[PDB]
Amino acid sequence: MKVEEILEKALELVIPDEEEVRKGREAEEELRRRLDELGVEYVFVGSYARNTWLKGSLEIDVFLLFPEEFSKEELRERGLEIGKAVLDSYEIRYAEHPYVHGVVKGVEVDVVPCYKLKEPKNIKSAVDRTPFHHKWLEGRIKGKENEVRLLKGFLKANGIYGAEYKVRGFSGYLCELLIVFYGSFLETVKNARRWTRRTVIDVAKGEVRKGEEFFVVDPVDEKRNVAANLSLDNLARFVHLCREFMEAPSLGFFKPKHPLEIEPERLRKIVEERGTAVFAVKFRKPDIVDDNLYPQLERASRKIFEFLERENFMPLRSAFKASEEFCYLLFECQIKEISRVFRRMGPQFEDERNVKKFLSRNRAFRPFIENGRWWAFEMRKFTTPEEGVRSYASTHWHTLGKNVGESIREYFEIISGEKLFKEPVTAELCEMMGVKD
RNA sequence: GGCCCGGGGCGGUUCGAUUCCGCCCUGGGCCAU
Ligand SMILES: Nc1ccn([C@@H]2O[C@H](COP(=O)(O)OP(=O)(O)OP(=O)(O)O)[C@@H](O)[C@H]2O)c(=O)n1
Ligand SMILES: [Mg+2]
Repeated sequence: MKVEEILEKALELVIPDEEEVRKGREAEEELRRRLDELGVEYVFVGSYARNTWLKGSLEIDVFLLFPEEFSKEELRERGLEIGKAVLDSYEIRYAEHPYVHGVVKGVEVDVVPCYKLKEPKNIKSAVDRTPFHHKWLEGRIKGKENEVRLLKGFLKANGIYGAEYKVRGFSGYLCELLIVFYGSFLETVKNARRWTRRTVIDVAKGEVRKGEEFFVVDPVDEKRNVAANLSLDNLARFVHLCREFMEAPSLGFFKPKHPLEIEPERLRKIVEERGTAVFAVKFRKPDIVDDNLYPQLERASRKIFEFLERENFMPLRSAFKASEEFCYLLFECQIKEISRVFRRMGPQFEDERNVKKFLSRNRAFRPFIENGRWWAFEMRKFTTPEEGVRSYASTHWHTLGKNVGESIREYFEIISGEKLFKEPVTAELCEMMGVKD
């Protein structure tokens, strides 16, 4: 019931059990055998190699080290070739250079092509750094293996564990470095409560300092920011979880919260109680990977939100959801409808030249003077958020993401109310409005 | 692909645009393992 006791029970959630590790063992077993009966230089890395993987999150990563001279094409060609034979069920996967993911003796496995180097420099792509990481980190993270796990599980249970764009949280490598720096999961949590958006952590120098933005400098590359893809909001969300956990320890922070299934009528009653305008932009999901998709769903979500605010609808927040089939850009505005007339500022009264010009534009209402300057009554081309967004999406599709923008351009519709609550957006909507339960 | 910094063109809107909404070529960097 107290801090340490809680952590104890918590280990039984992050650390694996024999069966799973054994399975990981025999897995790594064949994988080498096959890899050897080909004879290709390979390095085992990642959480598996270092015994820092999360219970029920087994995944063996293997980096194929090629010479400096080789062609990146050789890297992927020769890389994929290898992945093929060595893997039970391969699958081409994409991101940096491409790579292959499959299964062996029952476990997930990654095979990534990268250039084997001497000295962190000569460094080409992010993968060429991985190998150094495992090196620097292997002689240090021992014995604390579980402090790392407790951390991941923590971040995980609370939705901020990934480093990819669909998370923008903490990479697994970031975690390890922290455990090395603070020495324990408890120590990190305690200290993170004082972290700021301007905190710099230099593990290589055992130092912490003030910088421009949150920065955890890489042991292996003083210039990289291990935590570079960690959104500020998530950073903050963590800092807070830490204060909270400390004030009241709980096993709960180590258990994923359940999706909270709410019935469409309760949602409808909430939206009505809010008297707000809640609607969604739906369009066929592009067929690109998540690291390409999400950043675009973000941009589009943002660009529309902005149109909404300069257009005076008063958006409150925005959200977005992606299913196998389509996408959804959610918005909730304070203005359901707005007047058609609005005022547009004009020149100062003494400026004759411009006054003339301003008054020559014939409009339906005849302008007036207020505090030494002219103003005119203009009419809006639309009066509801949905109305205006249909106009914007339809004519500004190109700026919502190379891919997202093109899907919308070929089709999109605006869903609202009775029909909206049916779409698979309930959870995102509840979340977006802070609905609680 | 997204993001940050810089050029060269244009369009729309506006009394007035380098200054808003956008589009084209283009230089630099960062992220995602
Ligand atoms: N944003 C990232 C992602 C990955 N890596 C490198 O890739 C390794 C992580 O690979 P991944 O399989 O994505 O995660 P793991 O570290 O193995 O941990 P977990 O599998 O539990 O996610 C890190 O150790 C690091 O060398 C990195 O440096 N930065
Ligand atoms: Mg892994």
